Amino acid sequence: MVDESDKKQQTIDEQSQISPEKQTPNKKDKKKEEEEQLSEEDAKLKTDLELLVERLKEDDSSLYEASLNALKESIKNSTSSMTAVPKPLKFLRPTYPDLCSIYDKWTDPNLKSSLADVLSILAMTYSENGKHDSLRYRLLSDVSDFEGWGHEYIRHLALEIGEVYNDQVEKDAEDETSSDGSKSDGSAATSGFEFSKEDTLRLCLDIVPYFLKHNGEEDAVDLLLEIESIDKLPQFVDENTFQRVCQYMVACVPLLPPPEDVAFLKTAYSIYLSQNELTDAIALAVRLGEEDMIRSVFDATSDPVMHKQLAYILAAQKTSFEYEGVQDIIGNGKLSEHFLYLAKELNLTGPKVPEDIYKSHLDNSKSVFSSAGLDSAQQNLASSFVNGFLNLGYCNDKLIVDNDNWVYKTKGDGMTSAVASIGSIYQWNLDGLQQLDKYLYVDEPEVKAGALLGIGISASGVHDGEVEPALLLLQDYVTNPDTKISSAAILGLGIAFAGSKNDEVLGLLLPIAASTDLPIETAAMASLALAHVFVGTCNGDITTSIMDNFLERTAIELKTDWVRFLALALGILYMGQGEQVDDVLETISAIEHPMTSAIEVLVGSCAYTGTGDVLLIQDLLHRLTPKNVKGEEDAEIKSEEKKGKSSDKDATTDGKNDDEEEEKEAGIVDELAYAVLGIALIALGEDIGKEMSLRHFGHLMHYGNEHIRRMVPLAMGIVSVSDPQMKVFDTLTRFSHDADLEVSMNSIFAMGLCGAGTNNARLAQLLRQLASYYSREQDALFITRLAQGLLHLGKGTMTMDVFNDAHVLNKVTLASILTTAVGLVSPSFMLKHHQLFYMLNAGIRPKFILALNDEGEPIKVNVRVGQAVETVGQAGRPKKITGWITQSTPVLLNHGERAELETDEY
Amino acid sequence: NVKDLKASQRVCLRSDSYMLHKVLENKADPLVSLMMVEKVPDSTYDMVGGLTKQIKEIKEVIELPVKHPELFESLGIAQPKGVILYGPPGTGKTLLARAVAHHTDCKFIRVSGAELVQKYIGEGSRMVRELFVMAREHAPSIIFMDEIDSIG
Amino acid sequence: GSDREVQRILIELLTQMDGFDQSTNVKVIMATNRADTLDPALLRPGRLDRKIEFPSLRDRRERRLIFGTIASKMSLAPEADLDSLIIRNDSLSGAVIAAIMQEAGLRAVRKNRYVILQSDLEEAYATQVKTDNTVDKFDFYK
Amino acid sequence: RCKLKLLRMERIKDHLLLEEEFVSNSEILKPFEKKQEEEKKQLEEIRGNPLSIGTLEEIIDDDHAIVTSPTMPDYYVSILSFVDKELLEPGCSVLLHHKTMSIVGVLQDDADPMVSVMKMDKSPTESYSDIGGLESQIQEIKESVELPLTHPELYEEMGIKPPKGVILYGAPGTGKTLLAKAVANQTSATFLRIVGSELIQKYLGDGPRLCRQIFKVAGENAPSIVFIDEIDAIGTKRYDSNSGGEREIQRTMLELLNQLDGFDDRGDVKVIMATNKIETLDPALIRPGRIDRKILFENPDLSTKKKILGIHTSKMNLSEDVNLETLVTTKDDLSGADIQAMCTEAGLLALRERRMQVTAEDFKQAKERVMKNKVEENLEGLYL
Ligand SMILES: Nc1ncnc2c1ncn2[C@@H]1O[C@H](COP(=O)(O)OP(=O)(O)OP(=O)(O)O)[C@@H](O)[C@H]1O
Ligand SMILES: Nc1ncnc2c1ncn2[C@@H]1O[C@H](COP(=O)(O)OP(=O)(O)O)[C@@H](O)[C@H]1O
Ligand SMILES: [Mg+2]
Ligand SMILES: [Mg+2]
Repeated sequence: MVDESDKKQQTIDEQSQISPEKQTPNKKDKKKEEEEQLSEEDAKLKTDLELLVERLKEDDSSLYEASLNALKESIKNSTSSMTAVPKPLKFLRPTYPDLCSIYDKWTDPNLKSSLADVLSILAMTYSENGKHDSLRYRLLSDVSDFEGWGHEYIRHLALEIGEVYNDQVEKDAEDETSSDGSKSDGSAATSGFEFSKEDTLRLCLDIVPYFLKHNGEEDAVDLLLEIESIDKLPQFVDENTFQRVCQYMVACVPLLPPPEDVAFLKTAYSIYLSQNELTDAIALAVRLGEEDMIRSVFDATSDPVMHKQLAYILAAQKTSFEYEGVQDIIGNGKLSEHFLYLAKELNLTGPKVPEDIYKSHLDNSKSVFSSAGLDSAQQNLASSFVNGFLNLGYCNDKLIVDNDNWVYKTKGDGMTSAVASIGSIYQWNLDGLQQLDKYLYVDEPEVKAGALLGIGISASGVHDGEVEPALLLLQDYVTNPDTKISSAAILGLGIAFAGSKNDEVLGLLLPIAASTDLPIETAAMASLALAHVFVGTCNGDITTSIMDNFLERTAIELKTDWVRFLALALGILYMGQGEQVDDVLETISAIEHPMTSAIEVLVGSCAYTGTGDVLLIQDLLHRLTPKNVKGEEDAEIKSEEKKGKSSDKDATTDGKNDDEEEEKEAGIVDELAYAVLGIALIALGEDIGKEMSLRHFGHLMHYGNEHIRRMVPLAMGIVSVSDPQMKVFDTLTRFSHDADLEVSMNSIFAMGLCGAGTNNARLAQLLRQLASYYSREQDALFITRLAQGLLHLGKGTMTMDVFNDAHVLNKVTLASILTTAVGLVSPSFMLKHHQLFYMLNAGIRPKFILALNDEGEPIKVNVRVGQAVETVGQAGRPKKITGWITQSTPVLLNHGERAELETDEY
Repeated sequence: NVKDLKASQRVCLRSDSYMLHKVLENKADPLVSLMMVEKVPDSTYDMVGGLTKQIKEIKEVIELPVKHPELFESLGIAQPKGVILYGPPGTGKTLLARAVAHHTDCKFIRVSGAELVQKYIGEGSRMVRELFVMAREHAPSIIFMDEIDSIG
Repeated sequence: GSDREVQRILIELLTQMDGFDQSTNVKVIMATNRADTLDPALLRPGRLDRKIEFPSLRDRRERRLIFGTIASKMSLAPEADLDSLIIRNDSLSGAVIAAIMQEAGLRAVRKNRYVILQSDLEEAYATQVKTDNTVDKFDFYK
Repeated sequence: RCKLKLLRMERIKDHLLLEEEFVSNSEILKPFEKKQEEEKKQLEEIRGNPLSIGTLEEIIDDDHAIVTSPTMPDYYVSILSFVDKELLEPGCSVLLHHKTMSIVGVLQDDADPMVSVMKMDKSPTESYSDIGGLESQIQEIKESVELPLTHPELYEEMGIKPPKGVILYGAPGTGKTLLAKAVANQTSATFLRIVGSELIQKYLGDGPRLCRQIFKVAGENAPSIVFIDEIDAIGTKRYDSNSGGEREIQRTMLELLNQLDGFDDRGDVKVIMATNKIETLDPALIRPGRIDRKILFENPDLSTKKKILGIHTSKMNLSEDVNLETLVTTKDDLSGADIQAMCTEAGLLALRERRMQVTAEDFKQAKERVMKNKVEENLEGLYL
């Protein structure tokens, strides 16, 4: 410690701990003496530096602070910061950390404030040489790590940081902002940013992500594209690069409103396309939703090879993943152009082969039938629906369908829903259509109408590739001047195709769904089908839907129910977008009826999703308003008002649901509590609002894919025996369906308890009966994610009919909708050129440890399992590939995605 | 109201229904009950001086992660758990544990095998957690479990 | 419930002892038969500093005095001697020396005599003698 | 690092929940609705002013009960009986009326400080694969502990009863302690943890009541996993020999047999026992069907230690100097707690310096301190 003159190196380390005589007197006196001594100081600069390096290992603040205290003065006292500019500019190298020792390594608010400014200025000027960039570099990649630089070096980077952020907020902007007095433009600091970026990229990741977003421009991300794509293999592995790219997008979502967010995802797509994994390219291009990029990744495998090679099998798989099927239609027609075998390739791109593997899985699963049956009442109507509710997904129950007796013993609308549940027995299958034709060509038109709903459900398995399309059959029934037939026909068309876009389907629904001049309450089905068809792409928010909403208000305002169904359809049509939804929000609001305000608040949910942190408070101020106005005054109408109250509650939960999927993967945790307290607000406020909200609770859980499926629906159930409107129970089971007889062993009993136990009318009893069978399928036949799976961040297209039914009071008519249960996830099985219908092995991981990514990524440890497992849901979602050890290489990665597997054997 | 009220705070009652009148101007603390009844002071290092080497060894491992656990987190080190003081009795083994508690600003809780300190549980096989928990309430603390290892 | 009554009294003692300090009083005198009824805090200095032992062993000059004080009170005969009591046992308590002399004053009345004879005085020693094999005239460890 | 944005996002979800919660409580919790007002009114009309805590000894099925109050006198109390005649049971705390003592109501729950030791508030900051290594004898503890809670569906395909019980045994320091605490973070079901030196007491009669209790609480919450750490401690720890001894130890074991399986048919109590004195246990304890798959742990082998040592040095500062492979060479079938004490003592060398770099020198030096422990309670030098 104490001085021990310069007689050995050990004592020079101690000499500068008390007071250097090599930097304090000498340099100071020299500089304020002759101006030809700059040739002496340049050598004595080197002497100064060594002492920093040696004392850039000593923890204590005092013997770095005090030793260099009078040097901090010399910056302005003797060196003057600039005189003969290069020499005094180059003598800031040792003095710059001196400024930091009082800025950072001591707190005196007066000296910290003033020297923030000074550090920023002298850093800006001294990075023109790039020797300030070199000064940062030796602390970035330290000499021998110690406390000091672990706090000081953050301050260097923060000067540039703050500045770029300040350029958006202020109206003074870079050197006219005096919080830094440095410019972010030029070729003096802009070259300092780039030079810093290369250095901090090599070993770490520090200011690199942070520069991009503070500019706000996709130009910034493209500057990094160049540097990284060289660094992709040699300076660090591909994998590390992939983690860099996705970490930028997923992290900054609440910092990227819709117009910013898409612009950032384009560059990400380009970095992948530069890199080897075309498997990464497809996932991100679907996220953008641009048809062009889908074709581009497909072309990347197709164009190079003049043969079928792994490349064409892989292209077909990449498009197969989307059960929306927007990809499927696109890739089928590229293949005809290229011309190889048609028979295997088009099917494989389409959802046909997914029919095939469901059969392989069914054979293992088995079939179970446990339905009740008693004649003559709502208890008979319930029983016949129940049999299909137990046979959801492709199951074998041929014989039960063949007995047409019970079909006829249902009456009125009951017949329609009876044939509709028959369709779900062969959901996603080429059969069914044979038994259905019987009803379609015989007795009352009601069974003919229910047949069309069942056609849609069965046609989910094949509609892309243009083999057995539902349109071909279903067009005639729309022409037919009967309302039951036409409304049922177009509802099945939307299920059948999916979010797939086809000209004949999409354009069929444009004439009608602008023909809302006709007063018809079952013409809602027109917009509901249209919404499901349209979503899957970055929406243009087509104008036929916008206009037909206005026309319907004009014709009728004494039928609030029809316009309530239709309102939901508008908001879901727009979902899959947030840019264009800002536009239509303002439009709806131009025309103002209190009936119109219902449409506005639902549409606000879609508009702001991507942050939805402004959205949630919006749907709470709205709650305040009715009561607010009444006090202010003091110091036919029926339908419009009833609509007003109901929409507001639906919207609030609706907002929560879109947000938690698009941004978070773990805030799903927080989202439950809002609903408990939110329903509690209403419980102790409007009784009318309570009716909607009970149902909404069940679908909040289902949409977000909450993690605890055991405790929550059941805990709610006991309360909901007392509360009116038993459709709450149906929505709870949508969530619990998860994997069957994992959650659902509790479910049947619990829903059976309130149904058998209580009697409060025979209208209520039906809904309770149905709920139990919906939940269970034999041996966990399938799982439902509302998410696309490919992206858990994606929102569904076929699962939106589950989402749809909570804003409306329960009726037999809504009971017809519920026979549909699509949203399905495929069971992943490894594939080959000859088509293997089983898996080999997989790894699954319940708990990650990574918080540098929202979900982390499964490390190479997982619990190993064998063949023949459906995709595992929450509490099992991270899924790793086990195929490496058998001398096979996966071509199609896995994370918990819906995607099928394919492998290549050496 | 109940938010002005809390566990282990003495109130005033108007005793014909026991209707709460005021909070009391007192509050009991149970950790002081044990510390007092044992009755041990705290110290500085000028009441231990002479084994000054030992003061360095204990300052390193105990005091520095109280004042700055930040350094240990960067280091990635699981902080010291059990620290043995041992030697001939009366060599200031005890007074050094006192001296640190004043400087670390911990409650010096001398445990000695006694149960007179307790009158509400009365054994240490049902007061290990509760002992730890009181030092949690009144944190930080220095739990001087003196095991002589000749008792009985 | 019964033990928590015992303890609540002892706590008050300890606490009143703290208050008692730096006063011109003598802090409490107390005795105990044994040394295994103490609590660690009761024995601790600041409540109890001093530990005045009483040994039974005492030395040759002190057994003399203690026989000698109990002979000051009572009558003896010139035949009786207190110097024949040193040679016998060398670990007695002060109560047993007050005991033998009282026991010899009953044997004296069986003779019907008011002066203690040395016949009386040795017989009384022989009863309640509490013999040792560590004391003089009983040894081969020499 | 670079997780700032997601933590702000989580925080942002927290701001929104705190906000809407607070305002909802404040003034728009509107108790101007009659189903709130009228229910509390006539509920307070029979409900006290002083509520006279009592203790219910037993019930009679004529709408009466006998309470014994802790103040003293018993009473033969009535029951207002809007409180559900059959919902209250011996051991309840009941609210008596300040006038004629009637059961105004019933308190749902009450607790002991002796079950505070049992129950836990913790949420470990370690999750599994901070047990990285020994990764196939840990499929015997997440296929019979974790999995039937996660999927009973798999055990329904085969049918018959699902797994029950494990005993962990092996050398000390080979991870037994952290194994139990790592499945409890995954499963998220009531994790009870009780030390075996508290099951040994210096008072008799209360020994058995403690042991009987653990599983009665455990069954009472439908899922629970009971970690009995150190059931090797029941024959080596004992106080006095006139209220401890053979007798104390025999009884407690006897109790545990009834509890562990016996005839209780209590709730789910998956059991985890750590031990390395497995031959001081009964043959009706280590009997099958209370132990189903039992796990043996021995010291890792050379390539297993490489897995262990890389887990431990990821938390530390590194250099290119550091070489893990030669630290492995020196050790030969030692515990992973020894490896773990080298990395902990390596930063103690860095603490000693007050230099925040960790280097190959720091790991090798603490290696010698670790080997000083093994062979210097030894005094042979070379095997005599
Ligand atoms: N196989 C392993 N894989 C990863 N970490 C390990 C392994 N073995 C030991 N460790 C580390 O060593 C630690 C010390 O272990 P712990 O104290 O839990 O060991 P133990 O075997 O339970 O000791 P005891 O023998 O005293 O019962 C653990 O906390 C753990 O992080
Ligand atoms: N280093 C010291 N400085 C001053 N006093 C000391 C020192 N070491 C021991 N003592 C004295 O010795 C006594 C014994 O101290 P304590 O710490 O209670 O001993 P033990 O090691 O037996 O627990 C006290 O009276 C105390 O003042
Ligand atoms: Mg001591
Ligand atoms: Mg242990």
